[PDB]
Amino acid sequence: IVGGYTCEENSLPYQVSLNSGSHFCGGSLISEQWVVSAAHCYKTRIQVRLGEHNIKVLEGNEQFINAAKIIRHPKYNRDTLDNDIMLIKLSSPAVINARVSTISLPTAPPAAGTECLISGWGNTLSFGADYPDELKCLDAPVLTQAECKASYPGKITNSMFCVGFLEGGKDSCQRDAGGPVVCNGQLQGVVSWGHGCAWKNRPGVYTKVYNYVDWIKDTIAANS
Amino acid sequence: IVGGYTCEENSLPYQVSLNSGSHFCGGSLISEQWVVSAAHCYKTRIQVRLGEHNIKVLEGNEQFINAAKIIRHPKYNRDTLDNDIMLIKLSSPAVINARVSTISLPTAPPAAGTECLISGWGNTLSFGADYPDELKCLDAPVLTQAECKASYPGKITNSMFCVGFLEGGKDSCQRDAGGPVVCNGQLQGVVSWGHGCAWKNRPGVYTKVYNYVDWIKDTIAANS
Amino acid sequence: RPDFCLEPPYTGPCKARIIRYFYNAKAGLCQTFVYGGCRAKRNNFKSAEDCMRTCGGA
Amino acid sequence: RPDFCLEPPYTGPCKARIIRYFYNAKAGLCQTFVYGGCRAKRNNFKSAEDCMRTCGGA
Repeated sequence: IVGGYTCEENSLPYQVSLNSGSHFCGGSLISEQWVVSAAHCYKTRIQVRLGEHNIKVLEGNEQFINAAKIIRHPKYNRDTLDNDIMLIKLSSPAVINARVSTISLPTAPPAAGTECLISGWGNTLSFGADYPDELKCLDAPVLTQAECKASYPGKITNSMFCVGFLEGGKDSCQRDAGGPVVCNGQLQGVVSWGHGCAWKNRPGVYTKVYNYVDWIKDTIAANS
Repeated sequence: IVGGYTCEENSLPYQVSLNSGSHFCGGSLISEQWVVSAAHCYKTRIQVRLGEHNIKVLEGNEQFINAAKIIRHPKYNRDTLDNDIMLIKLSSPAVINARVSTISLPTAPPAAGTECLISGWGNTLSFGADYPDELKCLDAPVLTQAECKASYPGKITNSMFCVGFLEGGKDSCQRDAGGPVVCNGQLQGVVSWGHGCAWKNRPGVYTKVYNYVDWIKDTIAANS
Repeated sequence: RPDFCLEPPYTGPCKARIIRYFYNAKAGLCQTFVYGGCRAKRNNFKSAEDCMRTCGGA
Repeated sequence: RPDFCLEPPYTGPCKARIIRYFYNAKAGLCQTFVYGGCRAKRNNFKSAEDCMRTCGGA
């Protein structure tokens, strides 16, 4: 996260991390046994971690749970990034408490102008590298589909929306992918891609969770 | 050209080929001294052949003229194919006659549904390979911007449009690149790219020549 | 020995007809293919010599 | 020896953090970089010996 702030410790309990020898992506806990992330965050073996604030310094309450099933969307396109969404089933159900908790699924698409909260352990530099230990947060508005398509001509698909600032300075970044975009108590988005991080007229692009609401149901049904 | 027909030997005097070791691209003669092609057809040395119908069997009409300037659009993107257009100035002006003659640049964009003529010595098989010696033609309508987008989500920029058939079976192919799409006597398109050749719901993508009328004038004037 | 040497030749989406060389592991040598003029993968060479230097043996 | 070995490393648009290897022509050897998870350029390898075996002295 570039141009953001350190999250409060006991405030994003749905925020998770994806791990293969190192933290590589984020995710969101949507039920005791399922995580939503980005398809481009696929690996054959994944360890989910829950209840983290500092990813280095454990305060006692973190959970480490191997992923059992890892399921990319079938119409995921690795080139265009259409349908960048993935579901992970935890090998054990998460223990739900103060510090691990699910985020509600959305009841309607993203609405332009709305303020969202994007979060993760992504790079905090637009240039060079500072991967932070503490979870970062950014408050940012949904942009209009027009602003989104002008910043990225031809590249915006039905499955994508832009959140952020066309002035730049503030954006999501590498290691943020797969992580949450929450507007008004619902997961509206999944960190996907962008041109650079915090560049002018190049806002982050995010997957619309709302599109996959029936696929998420049907996927959990089929596998549980 | 897949699913087309041999051109009349008399009828496309503006059709040129670009050659290095062999025939690799087409082009369109747009003034006595200048040819329009695709920027992905750029090579450091090119000889343009003019007045060809059968590229192996000389009828006596042919001219062989070297490119003395080879000028890609300064905003050509090698990965997205945005602004895929190029200008060549011949070393000597072409001798104009019934087999070597110019085509009009566009005075307007072409309306969806307009019938166009696409031509080239490109592959005539969708699978494997038949590279023809005789110049081939295809009658094909301009498709809507919505059809074009639906066919290629994430890939169609402002310099691109589709001409062809969503059912497949008729399209331009390898070795056709740089060649003309002519709609009522005006060069509206340059053969650019596609997903396969003549696949279902994957029509050819062409550069919108009308978008470069100014650049072509400027460049031709900057290069007297 | 690199895995990209085992990938199929990639013509790509562009419409040029450009002769390029690729390593065919079932042949044990480099063969010609048509490249479209954009988006080259790594099993794609300007000579057979270039090709063997990198992929030969694979 | 390939001329794509001369390109700077390319993180790309995606927002993963994935360690990959690129040939640094000026240093004369392979180094690590952060790959985002999509649209890899050619100077992108899954390990050092991998990278050095195709671009080693490029």
